[PDB]
Formats: sequence, structure tokens, C-alpha cells
Amino acid sequence: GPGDQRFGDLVFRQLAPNVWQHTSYLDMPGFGAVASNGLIVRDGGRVLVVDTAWTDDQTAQILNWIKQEINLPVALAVVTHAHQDKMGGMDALHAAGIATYANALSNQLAPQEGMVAAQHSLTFAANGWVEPATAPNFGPLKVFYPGPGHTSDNITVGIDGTDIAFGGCLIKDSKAKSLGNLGDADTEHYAASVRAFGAAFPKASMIVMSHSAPDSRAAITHTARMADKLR
Amino acid sequence: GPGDQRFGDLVFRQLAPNVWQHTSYLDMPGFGAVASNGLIVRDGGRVLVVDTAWTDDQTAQILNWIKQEINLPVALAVVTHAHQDKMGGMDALHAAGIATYANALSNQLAPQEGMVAAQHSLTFAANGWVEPATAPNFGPLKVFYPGPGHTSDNITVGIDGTDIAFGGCLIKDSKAKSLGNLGDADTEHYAASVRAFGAAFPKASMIVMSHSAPDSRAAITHTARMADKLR
Amino acid sequence: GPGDQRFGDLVFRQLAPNVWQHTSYLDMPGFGAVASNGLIVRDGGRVLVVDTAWTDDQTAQILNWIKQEINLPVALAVVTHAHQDKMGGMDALHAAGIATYANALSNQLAPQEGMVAAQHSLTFAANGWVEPATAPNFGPLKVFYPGPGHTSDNITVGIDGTDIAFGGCLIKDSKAKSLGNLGDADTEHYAASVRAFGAAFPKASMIVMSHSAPDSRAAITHTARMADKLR
Amino acid sequence: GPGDQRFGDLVFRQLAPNVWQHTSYLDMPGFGAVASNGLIVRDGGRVLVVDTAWTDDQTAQILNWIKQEINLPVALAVVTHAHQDKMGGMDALHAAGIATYANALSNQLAPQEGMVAAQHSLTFAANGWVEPATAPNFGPLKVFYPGPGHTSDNITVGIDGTDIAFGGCLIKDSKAKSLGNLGDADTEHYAASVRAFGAAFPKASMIVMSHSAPDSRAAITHTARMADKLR
Amino acid sequence: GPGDQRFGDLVFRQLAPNVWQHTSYLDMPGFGAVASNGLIVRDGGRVLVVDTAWTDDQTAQILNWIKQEINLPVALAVVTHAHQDKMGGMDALHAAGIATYANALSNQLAPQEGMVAAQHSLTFAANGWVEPATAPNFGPLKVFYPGPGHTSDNITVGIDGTDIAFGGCLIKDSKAKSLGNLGDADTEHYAASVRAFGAAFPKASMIVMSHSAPDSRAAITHTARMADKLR
Amino acid sequence: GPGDQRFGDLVFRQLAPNVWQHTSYLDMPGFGAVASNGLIVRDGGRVLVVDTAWTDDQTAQILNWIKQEINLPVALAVVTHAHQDKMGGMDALHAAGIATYANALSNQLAPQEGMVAAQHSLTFAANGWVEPATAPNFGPLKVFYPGPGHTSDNITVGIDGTDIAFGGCLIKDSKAKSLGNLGDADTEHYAASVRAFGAAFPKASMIVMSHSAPDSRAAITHTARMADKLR
Amino acid sequence: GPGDQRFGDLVFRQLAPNVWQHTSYLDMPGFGAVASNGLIVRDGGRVLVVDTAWTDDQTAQILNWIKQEINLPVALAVVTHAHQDKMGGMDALHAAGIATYANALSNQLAPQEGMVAAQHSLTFAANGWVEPATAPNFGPLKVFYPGPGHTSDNITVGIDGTDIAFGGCLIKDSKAKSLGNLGDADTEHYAASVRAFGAAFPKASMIVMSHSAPDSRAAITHTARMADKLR
Amino acid sequence: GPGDQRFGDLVFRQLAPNVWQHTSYLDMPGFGAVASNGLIVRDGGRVLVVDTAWTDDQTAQILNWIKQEINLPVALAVVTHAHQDKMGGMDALHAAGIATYANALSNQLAPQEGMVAAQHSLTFAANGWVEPATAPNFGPLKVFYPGPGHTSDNITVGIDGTDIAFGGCLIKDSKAKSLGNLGDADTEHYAASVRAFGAAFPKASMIVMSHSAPDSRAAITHTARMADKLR
Ligand SMILES: [Co+2]
Ligand SMILES: [Co+2]
Ligand SMILES: [Co+2]
Ligand SMILES: [Co+2]
Ligand SMILES: [Co+2]
Ligand SMILES: [Co+2]
Ligand SMILES: [Co+2]
Ligand SMILES: [Co+2]
Ligand code: NI
Ligand code: NI
Ligand code: NI
Ligand code: NI
Ligand code: NI
Ligand code: NI
Ligand code: NI
Ligand code: NI
Ligand code: NI
Ligand code: NI
Ligand code: NI
Ligand code: NI
Ligand code: NI
Ligand code: NI
Ligand code: NI
Ligand code: NI
Ligand code: NI
Ligand code: NI
Ligand code: NI
Ligand code: NI
Ligand code: NI
Ligand code: NI
Ligand code: NI
Ligand code: NI
Ligand code: NI
Ligand code: NI
Ligand code: NI
Ligand code: NI
Ligand SMILES: [Zn+2]
Ligand SMILES: [Zn+2]
Ligand SMILES: [Zn+2]
Ligand SMILES: [Zn+2]
Ligand SMILES: [Zn+2]
Ligand SMILES: [Zn+2]
Ligand SMILES: [Zn+2]
Ligand SMILES: [Zn+2]
Repeated sequence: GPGDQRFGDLVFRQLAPNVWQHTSYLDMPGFGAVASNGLIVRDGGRVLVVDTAWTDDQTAQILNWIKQEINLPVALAVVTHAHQDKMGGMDALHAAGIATYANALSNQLAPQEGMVAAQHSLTFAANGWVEPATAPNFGPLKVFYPGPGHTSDNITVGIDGTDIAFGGCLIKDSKAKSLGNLGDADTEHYAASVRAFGAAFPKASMIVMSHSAPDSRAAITHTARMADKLR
Repeated sequence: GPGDQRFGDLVFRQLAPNVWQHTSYLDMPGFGAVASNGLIVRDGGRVLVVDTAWTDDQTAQILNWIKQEINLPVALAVVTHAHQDKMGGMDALHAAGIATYANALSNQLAPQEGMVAAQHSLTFAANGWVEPATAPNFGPLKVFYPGPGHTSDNITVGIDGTDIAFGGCLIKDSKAKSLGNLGDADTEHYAASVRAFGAAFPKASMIVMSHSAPDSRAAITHTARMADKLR
Repeated sequence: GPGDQRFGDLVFRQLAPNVWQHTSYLDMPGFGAVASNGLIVRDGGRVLVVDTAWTDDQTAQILNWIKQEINLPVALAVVTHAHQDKMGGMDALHAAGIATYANALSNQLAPQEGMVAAQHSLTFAANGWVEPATAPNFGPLKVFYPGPGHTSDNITVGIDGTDIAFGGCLIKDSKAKSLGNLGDADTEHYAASVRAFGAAFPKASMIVMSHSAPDSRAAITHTARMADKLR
Repeated sequence: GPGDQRFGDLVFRQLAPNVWQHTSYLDMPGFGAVASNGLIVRDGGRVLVVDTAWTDDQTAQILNWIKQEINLPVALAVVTHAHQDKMGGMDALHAAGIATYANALSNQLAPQEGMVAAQHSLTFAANGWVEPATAPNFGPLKVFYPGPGHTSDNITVGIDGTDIAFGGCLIKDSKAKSLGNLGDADTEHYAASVRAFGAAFPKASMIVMSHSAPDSRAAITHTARMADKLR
Repeated sequence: GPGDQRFGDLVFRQLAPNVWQHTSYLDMPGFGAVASNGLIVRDGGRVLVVDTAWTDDQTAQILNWIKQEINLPVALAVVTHAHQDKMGGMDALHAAGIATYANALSNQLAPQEGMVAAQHSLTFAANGWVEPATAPNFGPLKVFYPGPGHTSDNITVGIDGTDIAFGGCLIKDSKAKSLGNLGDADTEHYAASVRAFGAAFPKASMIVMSHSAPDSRAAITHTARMADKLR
Repeated sequence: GPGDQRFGDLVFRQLAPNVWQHTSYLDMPGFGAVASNGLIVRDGGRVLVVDTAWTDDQTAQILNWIKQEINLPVALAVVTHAHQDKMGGMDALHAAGIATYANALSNQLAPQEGMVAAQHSLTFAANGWVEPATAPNFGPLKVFYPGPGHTSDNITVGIDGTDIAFGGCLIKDSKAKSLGNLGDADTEHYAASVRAFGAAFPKASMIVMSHSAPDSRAAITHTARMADKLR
Repeated sequence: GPGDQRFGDLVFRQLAPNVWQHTSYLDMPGFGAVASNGLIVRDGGRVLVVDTAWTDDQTAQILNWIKQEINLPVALAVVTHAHQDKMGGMDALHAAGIATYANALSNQLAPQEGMVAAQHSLTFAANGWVEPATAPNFGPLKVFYPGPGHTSDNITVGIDGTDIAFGGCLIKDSKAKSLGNLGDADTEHYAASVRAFGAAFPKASMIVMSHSAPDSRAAITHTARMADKLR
Repeated sequence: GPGDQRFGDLVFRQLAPNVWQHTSYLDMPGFGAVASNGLIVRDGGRVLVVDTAWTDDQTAQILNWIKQEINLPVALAVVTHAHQDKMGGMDALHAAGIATYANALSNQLAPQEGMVAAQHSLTFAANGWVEPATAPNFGPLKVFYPGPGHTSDNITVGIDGTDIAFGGCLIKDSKAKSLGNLGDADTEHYAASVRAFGAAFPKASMIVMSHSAPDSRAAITHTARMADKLR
């Protein structure tokens, strides 16, 4: 004990001595309140953020929680693709003077997706790993592009020094009944991309995702199996 | 009763309490007067236009008919590809201060096709549906890119709250003897694109097209069959 | 009777049968709650907005008030310069699909001022009046650039069919003790610009401004006199 | 004998064995039908056009008159500034495949003036004469930029081998009561620009202008005198 | 009688009452003097040029021959790809004020090929035929892009009203021992492109090419057969 | 005690509990070893750097000294103009992943000055103070553009919470015999710019400059007097 | 005798009367000091450089060695791909005023690879050989793009008048146990690219590479065999 | 003895052991054959060229003369303004692979002047001297922008190690009757610019110019006196 901290409209669940999952909620007609998960990482003397909340106001609340509970500057934020639940709060990050990073493709896609682009673009080598020159001061954040799946631009993040890997919206939990919103999905390459994510972080035992509590590696396998049925 | 209204050089046929088909004519050496069809949609307190007439003057006549018969501001116009019969009257729309929208590819293609580009570009998700952020205030207009067919950029429009779907020049009537002008056609993907249009609006029973009176879904099937013979 | 309507955190004061002043408030350390004024114009079947509120949330409240009290589409919005109290709520307008307009210089200045640029740029003739081609569907809104003053980009708006002229932050009331925030001011040309505004709308008897209740033409004279002391 | 030829809605007056003045009319509320004048020049085996008519349709009529009465290809057209009466018919010229030329500033100004830009830009030396490299195949057309006056971009044309100089809208006849539309005028430099035009073509005895029948050099002097009263 | 006219360093052979072949020579170490052929077309009252000579000086000689023997303005020139023998004389054309046209790809390729780009870019429909809007005043010149072969950008020209088709360097004579310079060749698509050229001008009986006297359709067949051996 | 710390080839002199002056040296033929001064500021949990050293290697040594003696991340660096002694070490900062800032004009000037541009551009209001939106996380660093002097782009920095103002190369000590390198100087505005710097930081009692130990406000007065003799 | 010259931190081994191999070293955690090889070519009265050293300082030492041992201007440098060991010293070359050349793709890739781009871009024909117009004054340097392998942009250089071909990092020695760093490798096309290199320089008997002493053609064969196991 | 060498159509006069004046001629209707002068400088092991000849062919002859009489690579060429006599032969320099340099303004002006731009742009400090970073390997060539005169872009060159300064077309000989072609002249600043040139090279005793044999400093004084009469 104790339990997941409620701060404002958000929930923070500590996953590791230096890692927290931030959760925000959006009301969707019929589907109740839909949770979206991101991460907060303390690395020495600075905080790293993965994904925004649904909105600018919710994202501001994240920064407030950080200030109150951690009290270290937020050095940077990386967002995992151009959808509202991951990049809906970019303005809040920028207003706070936080350097933001996204896949170059995410920034390209941002206008048509109605999102505000990140200030900096990540570029990835042919093997999927981020080119280090485009990801300065990322520290323990290992960024990997597994290929097109949930979206064309979806990227994933592993946390060095932990057993945690963040699949974002590419990954669903081990009992999910569907792959959810496939509006921007690449049905052909989805399955391969899921498995590439698993191979990129072969030792991760806690898989964090956007819309379900952290699961085991079974989440990866189950998602890839659902994705096979699309091609 | 009564019949199709003649206004100036144009004909307007009411298809629904809030939908009219606008028809303009161009003299083509040998082929008599060739009709081109577009749509006019009343949605609450504003009018939406699909496609221009062959010319700027004819398009001005459309706007005049709207003012006389409907008397609501034309909020926007969407044009379905970069050919004279669909975008020949862009200048008239722009002179009237009407916001115009086309497929991004249509605007790219406009100069080589001798057309004036729309002021705004539509972008489509991988599944063919327009990204909502690029189509503000479209209301009941459901815009879908079925893939290359009549042209590389041809798009289609369904009207929510009705049984009407507009195939433009992609679709021919159920007894057409050919697919017409294939000067910019994608013979390989034409058939698949036609069928994608049909699947995108599976409940539509009135199929509107550029050069023939509204037909049934048989128009879709027959067009796809003719298109099969090209690949 | 009755009095100024309170809606959410905002106040709306009707100035004319088709004109309302919208007021929003921002807490400034020491200066209490500082009011910023804009305008709302009903012109036939559509609403025109002049200036946003301080914030996106407050601006959303403006749109909500319009929907409840007027129930007509907001055809466009024009913002009078790149400062928070005039352009702080651009995102809210854009999210609502409202076409936004600003001085071309305002859009140029927006990034350095930390503002979101308008979607469309206004250009002005040498005499100060907006070039009509860049201001489509403005209706009764007569837009005039009086020259540099409060800022380099500040523009003014007269409302045809009324005795109302909006000076924005260029004009202060007839008893103001100073010209306020001169952080971006052109001290040399301020006085001349104020007088140009007065001459541009010579018949206006109700002068609306950003931070004080509507005043008479004495507001113009008094502001110009204060501005003389800067050069 | 005989008199000025009426062709369609236009009037053509022969000024020289190889020069005609083309006149088109636009209805202006109160000011009756307002004439705008341009020039047509036969130079050997090709026709040169100075200025369009008010509209695209009227400009098409010019080309038709040329074909019927001269029957030589229109090698090029030069337009004298970005206003409707001079550049309102650009689309007609471009549709006919005619190479169009304007002051670089005119093309820059075209969008805000609601005009279609010329395809090619003229650049002028410090002395006001067109740089020959930017005016290929102009033949007897001597193009001169006298400085800002009626507009910032207004240019003038002399016809080599004749006593004719075209002042466009910069020049008014010797009994004009005002300088007309000063909406885009440079009141400071107008007078000097008029006199520069006169000095550029010191031997011209027939001065052609936009809105009045050809006059003598008294038109230049009288215009410059009216312009003096603006500074 | 009589024979092929020698003018300066060039040879002109009349192929039709309004068509001449222009030939220029360049010394290549070992291969003697290598001839390159282009075309000259009289169409009414103007001359059309296909391809330049090897050099600017030789191209100037072409223009001089035209002036002496035809005495009509050269309305335009089209060049068939970005190699020295086809575009080596662009500067001479531009100095003479002649509007030049090339495949858009040719202009893109011009810098790396050490060529001066044409002033205007031709764009081709999916079927290979030039989009008319990009080829104004081409008259009897029917321009067709057969696909990649000799180069990626090579285009071909048929002359309406004659039995002549110009294959440029894509086509070799019916007894050629090789396809010559394949330095920029597309060995995979060469054969298909040759046959597409033949199909595009199915009635042409005189096939003109760059490096050999006009041949029959056997030149097309033989070239395609040689090209088959590359894939 | 004790004295100025020697670290590598550099000297660090503590000016305040959170401010150090960094000094690097470059051998100039005849003028011995020429010192260039910058600043290092500790603000809470991060370090701020003003100006680089002469070279990349020397600048790397600065970062090493910071790590050893302070052990806090360098959040950002601001450089005061595009000359070797101020921006010669940009590559070292960028290699370390440090966000760099300069006057927009400095970045514009960087190529011609042979300098590497900063990653971010500072923009200044008309009154000379930096627009806050372009200077995120600057903390106690108050950046002011005094106008052209030593160079066109020279900027100055005050340190909030101290009596220190940094004039860079604009200011010389109170006994300097000349204004030094005037190769890029604005001789007309130099004097006024010096006095503007003094007025911008009216309470500063320790004036830090590039080439001489910290002096009093007499440095400002004396520099302005020398600058008067240039106009 | 004698042996390989040690100059500063570098080693120079003469391969031919006008060719030297330059070697620089970088400490890699665990892998000892890793050598990277480039070439130096004397061609008449000027020196040509292939590849930089790991660092700017090491590259400066190369230039110093050239000055001391050869004493001819370095006309140009060509770098073989965007990695530290080949382009890490670009700044040193540029500071010395040496014209630098790289594959256009290398310059495109330079930012994401953290490299400084070359000043000029090489473009290659479809057959792999450099387009001569983009490689002026290269002399005996025959530059060939074999296709993607070690990286997407890797190019190779043969030295005319010698038996030497430089494979860079594409080629490993005849007993290498792996293909080394495959972080940016194209595993699919690597093998074919290696063999293309061999075919491009079929007579070369001394194969020079980045990380091993010059070997025979067995290096090519062995590398291609290792590369086969990747696809 | 002996006299000025005639090579082809050109004359070369040796001014110093390492400096030659190159002269080319162009026939101008009435003014006989007009000479234009440039310079050739041997600096160690390479040749530097100042200005081209009137034409590409004449410029090629310059390069041929250099090869025959000096036999050293031409490292670079600098051209002194965008007029035919100074930049008419740029193509010849570029074809030979010679790096060309001009005032940035000259390159900007080149298209309108009908000139081919230099490959590299020179930028000048406020004092008129070229910024060294933009003039690599210039050696003894001291380049100075004296301000607008003959043209807006005219630059001047001094030769270190000699008593020679090249004024180009800015300077006329000590008995010239006029300032010649003032078509692009700045009549206001001409005089001051001439005197600035004189002050920039205060020790030069041989003044070289475009259209007259080398003169004394009296050429400078006399030119400045003629220029005074223009303002
Ligand atoms: Co937002
Ligand atoms: Co039109
Ligand atoms: Co906002
Ligand atoms: Co038009
Ligand atoms: Co040429
Ligand atoms: Co550096
Ligand atoms: Co470097
Ligand atoms: Co040339
Ligand atoms: Ni940044
Ligand atoms: Ni990489
Ligand atoms: Ni695939
Ligand atoms: Ni499962
Ligand atoms: Ni818009
Ligand atoms: Ni989408
Ligand atoms: Ni396909
Ligand atoms: Ni059927
Ligand atoms: Ni205007
Ligand atoms: Ni002023
Ligand atoms: Ni008062
Ligand atoms: Ni053109
Ligand atoms: Ni000129
Ligand atoms: Ni003036
Ligand atoms: Ni009079
Ligand atoms: Ni087409
Ligand atoms: Ni293919
Ligand atoms: Ni055969
Ligand atoms: Ni500001
Ligand atoms: Ni000043
Ligand atoms: Ni003193
Ligand atoms: Ni270069
Ligand atoms: Ni090539
Ligand atoms: Ni492949
Ligand atoms: Ni082996
Ligand atoms: Ni400088
Ligand atoms: Ni001046
Ligand atoms: Ni004299
Ligand atoms: Zn998503
Ligand atoms: Zn069509
Ligand atoms: Zn303000
Ligand atoms: Zn006008
Ligand atoms: Zn070729
Ligand atoms: Zn400095
Ligand atoms: Zn590598
Ligand atoms: Zn000149």
C-alpha cells in the first residue's frame, strides 16, 4: 500500500522507483470514459514524459503533478503517434517550454490528424532504432519504430534499467476482443510490426499500453494473433 | 408534378427535400450537347455544392439559382476531380467568396489539367475516408476516396440522411456501352475502385453520376464489370 | 432592463440589435481581474466574431453563448493583433471549424508573440483600408489599418449600419492615465495612427475598446493626446 | 471615313496603320458605363496586346476581333497594373495560350487585388526602362516604369515607329476634374511619376489612356498639375 | 533534284513541304564525325523546332537558316531529352527569345546531365500523351512519352498532317548493330517503350531518328528486338 | 582566497555564488594571447551558458569543468553575436545535446562570418527586450538587444538576482584605448546602443565584457564616449 | 624500406607513387583502437582526398601531412558515406577551404547521422557511375555507386592509372568474421552491391577498405559470401 | 620588348611578373570594336581570373591561353558585376569546372541582366571588405565593395604584392569624356563609391579598368569628378 494516486482528473500508478503511468479520460458516446495511458520517467535530475493526455488541460495537470510529486524540470517529451490521446496536449507542453519529440512521420501527419506537431522530428535507422543524433538527452528512453500497425507513424519506447516496454496503441492486452480503432491502420503490416516490437525489447516483462493496465508479454503475442486475421 | 426546372442554360432536378442535381451542358463536336451533373445540398441554414459546371459563367448561374430558390449562404463547395466538367467553374466560386475543397491530388493535378485549384486540400485516411480535420463544416457530406479509376484523384460523396451517393465520373449508368474518357484513367485499379465506392456506401439506393440520370446500384455493378475488361 | 448577461466566466453586453460586446477576464498579479473586450455581430443568417478571449476555454464559451442566444453559424472571425487578449483563443475557433482572419503582419508576428496564427491573412491598401479580395464575406465589418501604435500590426473595425467603431487596444477611454502596455508599441507613429482611426470612421459615436466600457469619440482624442507625449 | 468598329460589346478605334485602341465597358452603379482602353499592335507577322478588358469574356472578344480583322498570332500581351480594367481578363489570354507579361510588382500584387497574375515578370532598371532580358520579342513596345502614381506597380508603353505613348491609368485627359480612383495611389510620388512618363517619351504627340479618348501632351501636364495638389 | 542543303556546318534535308531535318556534327575520338538529327516544322505563319544541335553555335546556325530560308518567327522549341545532342544548344534558343519546352523529367535531369533546362515543363497523362495545357501552341506536333528507354525522360514527336514520327535517340535504324549509348538507359523497360512509340503513331511510315537517315517502321521493330536482349 | 581556477587551457573566475566567468585564449600574431570572456550561471538544478569559447575543444573543456565543479545539466546556451570568440564553439555545444540560442540576425549572419548557427533564434520586441516566447527556460537571464554597435547582431544579458550585466564585445573597460575590431561595426549607432545597454540594466554595478576583467559602470560611459567619436 | 610514416596520431602508408592510405584511430569501449582508412591521391599539381578521419582534429593533421610531404593544394575531397569515420572531419576540410563532395543521399542523410554535409552533391547514372557534370576536376578518381549495402548511400572509388579500388566500409578483408556495423545496412541488397563493386573495377588487384590493410580481390568475394547469409 | 601577345581574338598584356590583363572585343554599331579588360593572376601553383570576356567562346580562349602560357589549374574566377562584358562568358568557366564567384547582388541581378549567375556568392562586411569565409582560396585577391556606382553590384579587386588595383567599369581613365553606360547606374552614390575605391587601395599606383589601358590614380580622381556632376 497505498493505491493509485488521484490528481485532478487523472490517475498516476507507480510502475517502478523512477517510472509512473499517467492516465487521462475522455468521454466517448456509448463507450463510457475511455482511459489513455502514458509514462513519466525520472532520470537523475530531470523528468521525461511519454505521450500527452487527451487534452491540453489534462496535460497541464500532468505537469502540475510532476512539480508537486517529483519537483524536477521536464527535460523533454516524446509522443508516440499523431492521434488525440497521444498528442492532444501538445500546446500545454509547448506553453511550459518543454522540448517535444515525435516521429518525423507523426509531425508530417499532425495537420491532417488535427494535431499540433512536435517541435523536433525523430528519424529512425533501417533497423527501426532511432538515430541518436535526432534524440538528444533521451537517457534511458530507447525509441523504436516497429513499422506500420495501429498507424503508419506509431513508435514504441523501452525504459533502460527496467523491465518495462511501452507499446502505445500498437499493443492491446492479452484478452482484447479487437484491435480497436483501425481508421488509420496498416492491416497488411500490423502483425509483423507487433512482433518486431516484441523482438526489439526481448527482455521486457511489463508491457505498457494506451488503453489497458500493464500486461505481460502475452499482450504482444495476442495482439499479433489478432493482427494476423487482417491480412 | 411539376418537372425539372430550367434556369438559364442549366437544369435542376430535385432528388430529395434538401438535395438537387445541377446539370450544365457543353457542345462537343459530334457528341451533341454533353450533360455534366453535380449536386446541391441544403443543410440547415447553409448550402453545400458538389462539383462546378463546365464553365465559370454556368457556375455563376448555379449560385444565382441557389440565391433565388433557396436563399441561404453557400458555406462551401467540394469538387470531385481535376477535369473541366467538375472544376471548370472554380473562378466563379472563388469570386463569390465560397470556400472550395478538393482532393489534395486534384489540386496538385489542376495545373497540368488546365484547372484552377481549390483553395483547400482534402486528405484521406488509409481506409479511403476523408480525414475530418481537413473537411470542416461538411455536415451530411461523407467524402470517400475509392482509389484510382476514371482519374487518379477521383473522389466520391455520400449524403447522410438520404439514400443518395454521388460517384461522379467514376460511375456510369447500368447500360453504358463504355467507360468513356479514359485519358487519365487507371485501367489496373479502376474495377476495384468502383467496388470500393459501392462498399463505402452500402445502403445507397440512388446512385448519382456525372453524365447520366440517377440510377440504381446496378450502375455500380455494371461499371465494375466494364472496368474488369481493362486489366 | 435587463442587464449584462453573465455566461460562464464571461459577460455579454448588447450594444445594438445585432452587436454584442464579449468580455473575458484574466488574473494579473496585482492588477486584479483584467477585462478584454471583443465584438459579436449578427449579419443576416450568420455570426461574425471580432477578437478571441484571453484563452481557448473562454473562447469556446463565446461560441457556446452564440449557439444558445443566437443560433447561427459563425461564418468567420477577425482578430485585431497578435497579443494574448486578442488571439489567445485561436485554437478554439479552429477546432470549431471557423475561418479566421488577421493582418498579414499579425500572422507573421504570431510565433514570436506566442500566438497561433490566423488561417487567412488580411492585406491593406496604401490608404489603410483592407483589400476586399482578402476579406471575403466580411459583410458589415469595415476593416482599417491605421498604422503602428499599440503594436505594429494593430487593426481596427467599423460596423456598417451602426454608430460603432472598434479600436481594440489602440484606443483607451477618455480618462485613461496611460497608454498601458507599450512593450510592442511604436511610440513615434502611435499618435498619428490614433487620429487616422478617428478619420477612418468619422461618424462613429460609440467607440469600443479592449479594456474599458464603450466610450464616446473623446476616447480617440484623449488617446491621441497621450500618444503625442511619446514622440 | 469610316468610324470606330463595333465588335460584340467592344469598340476598336484605329490610331495608326498598325495600332488599334480596344475599348470595353463595365457598368458601375451611378457612373454609367465606364470605358477602359487598351492597345493592339501589329508588328510584322504577329499581334501584340496591351492590357486586357474588364472581363475574361470581353477579352476573348478582343482575340476574336484580332483573328477576324488581322489574322496573325498574338505573340504576347503586356498588362499595365493589377486592377480589374487592366488584368480582369488574364484567364482568357492564358486559355488562348498567349504569353502574358506584367511588372514583377503587378504579379506580386495580383492576389490581394483579386487578379490573376501574368505568367512572366518584367523587371526594370534603375532608370525606369525595362530590362530587355525580361521582355523578349516585345518589338516596338517600349516599356517604362515611371514610378508609383495611380498604383505602386503602374507601367507605361511607347510604340516605336509611331507618335503614340500609352499612359494607362496614370494619365487623365487634359480636362479631367480629378485623378479618379486613388484607392491604391501613391499621393507623394504621383506627380513626379507623371512627369517621368512625359520625359521617357518626349516625342510622343498622341497620349493614350485608360478612360478617355487619345489626347495631346496637355494630358500629361494637366495630370501632373492635379497630382501636385496631393503632396 | 536538288540535294541536301549545306548551311554553315550543318545539313538540312527537306522531308515534306513543311518539314526539314536539321543535322549537326560533333567530333568524337575514334567514331569520326557523329551526326545528330532534329526537325524543323513550318506551321502556317510560324516555325516549330524539335531538338537543338550539339552546341549553342550550331543551334544559332539553325535559327539563321530558318530566317534565310523560311523567314517566320520560331514560336517554340521542344527538346526530346537531357543529353548534349538534344539540349546542348538551349542557350542559343533562349538568347533568341524562343520559348523552350521539355519533359518535366528532362528539366529535372538537366543539371546532373550538364544541360541547361528548358523554360517550360511538359507533363504527360498516364497514357503517355502530353497534357495539352502544358503544351500550348504546339500545333501539328503530337508529343508522346513512350516510357523509359534510351533515357528515363526520352519523349517522341509525331507531325500531324504528315507520315512522319520522330523517335529521337530511342530509335535506331533497321540495321543498327547496337542500341548505342546506354549510359542512362532503362534496360528493363526499353523494349516496351519502343513498341509503345510504334503504337502511339501507328500510321507513320517515315521514322526520323537522331543518328541515322529517316527509315521505315522496320527501324521500330529492329530496335525493339535489340532491346529485348537487355532484359 | 583562493584564486581563479585553472582548468585545462581555461580560467574560471567566480563572480557570484551562482555565476562564473569562463575565459579562453587564442594566439593572435603580435597581440599575444587574447582572452575572451563568457558566463556560466547556476539556476536551481540546471546550468546556463553565455557564449562559447574561441574553439570547439575549448568549449568542450567548459562543459567538462561544469560537470566536475557543478554537476548539473546544461539546459541551454545563448551566444551574443556571430564572431569566433562568441560562437566558435557551437559544434561542441550541439554534440553535447545542448539547446543553443542566438539573435535571429546572428544565425542569419553565421554563414558569412564562418560560424555555425545556433539551433534556435531569439526575436526582440521594438523596445529591445527579447520576446519571451522565443526564449523558453532562460530563467534569470534577461536578454536585451541594444541596437547595432560592435556588430549589427550583438545582444546583451543581465543576470536577475545579481548586480551583473554582460555587455559582450559591445563594451570595453573604462580605460580602453579603442573600440577594437570595428570590422563589422555600425559606427553611426554604436554610441546610442552602448547607452541603451546601460539604461536597460540601470542597477547593474558589475559590468562583464569579452576582453577585460569585470569593470564598473564607468566601462559603459567610457565606451559610449569613444563611440561618439565615430559619428 | 622504410616503413609506414607516423605523423601526429595518424599513419600514412604509400600504396603507389601517387597514392597514400591515411589511417586514423578512435577508441571504442572494448574493441581497442579502431582504425579507419582513407586515401590521398597526387594528380599532377594537386592533391585529392578520399574520406576524412574520425575527427576534425585528425583531419587537420591529414592536411598538415599533405603540406609537409607533398606541398600541393588539396583541390577537393570526396567522402564515401555519412558515418563518423568517413565524414567526422568535414569541418576541418571546410575550414581549409577545400571543396567537398559526397553522394547526394549522403548529404541528405548527414543530419540524422550527426554529420556535417559535404558542400557539393554527387549524382549517379542508372548504371552506377557518377554523372561527370557533378564531379568536376575529379581526375583519376572514378566514382561508382554499387547500390545499398553497408549503408544506403555508400559509394566506391577507383584510381585510374593504378590497380587500386577503394571499397570503403562496404568491403571487409578476406578473413573477416562478420560484416561489422549493420546499423544502417541494407541486408537485402548488400551482396549484389558488393559484386557490382567488383564488376565496376574488374581489373583492380589491390582492394582498399576502411578497417583492414589493403587486400586482394578475395576481399570482395568473401564479403559478398558473408552478405548472402543476410537475405 | 616584346609587345602585347595576340592569342586568337584576344590580347594579353603583362602588367607584373604574375599579373596579365586579358582583353576581348565586341562590335558595337557605330562605336567600332569595344575592348573589355579583365585580369589573370598567377599565385604559386594556380591561376586566378578576374572577369570573363564578352562571350563564352572568347572566355574559352582565355583558358586556352592560360594553359599554353602558364600551365597551372585555374583555381577560381571572380566577376565584378552582372553585365555582358564581365559575366558574358560564365558558361565557359563552368564547363571547364572552374569555381566562380560574384557579389551576392550580382547573382541576384544576373537573370534580369541576361547573365548566368556565378556558382558562389560573395558577401561583404559593412566596411566594404569581403567576408573571408565567402571568399576561400582568393590568395592575393583583395575584394572590396565600394558601394553603388556603375551598377548597384559593382565590386573591385586589389592584388596583394603588387601596385595594382582593378576598378572594373566603375573607373574610367583620366581623360574620359563621360561615365559611359549609366543604364544601371546609381547617380547619387557613384562619386562616393569611386572615392571609397581609392581609399580602399590607397597605395595602388596602377589602376586597371574595363575599357581603357591601365592608368594612374588620376583615373580615380577624374572619375569621381565626373560623377559629382550627376548628383
Ligand atoms: Co491544443
Ligand atoms: Co476559370
Ligand atoms: Co491555444
Ligand atoms: Co478571370
Ligand atoms: Co550552352
Ligand atoms: Co566548429
Ligand atoms: Co565537426
Ligand atoms: Co553563355
Ligand atoms: Ni529545439
Ligand atoms: Ni544511422
Ligand atoms: Ni510491405
Ligand atoms: Ni490470446
Ligand atoms: Ni481557407
Ligand atoms: Ni486519420
Ligand atoms: Ni496496385
Ligand atoms: Ni450490365
Ligand atoms: Ni488595392
Ligand atoms: Ni514614419
Ligand atoms: Ni483627456
Ligand atoms: Ni513562359
Ligand atoms: Ni540592367
Ligand atoms: Ni520618395
Ligand atoms: Ni489643365
Ligand atoms: Ni490529363
Ligand atoms: Ni516496370
Ligand atoms: Ni532487324
Ligand atoms: Ni512582443
Ligand atoms: Ni539610424
Ligand atoms: Ni574614460
Ligand atoms: Ni562550390
Ligand atoms: Ni547521365
Ligand atoms: Ni531491390
Ligand atoms: Ni572466405
Ligand atoms: Ni564580418
Ligand atoms: Ni544613400
Ligand atoms: Ni580630369
Ligand atoms: Zn491512435
Ligand atoms: Zn473527368
Ligand atoms: Zn495588445
Ligand atoms: Zn487601376
Ligand atoms: Zn541521348
Ligand atoms: Zn565580435
Ligand atoms: Zn559506415
Ligand atoms: Zn557594366
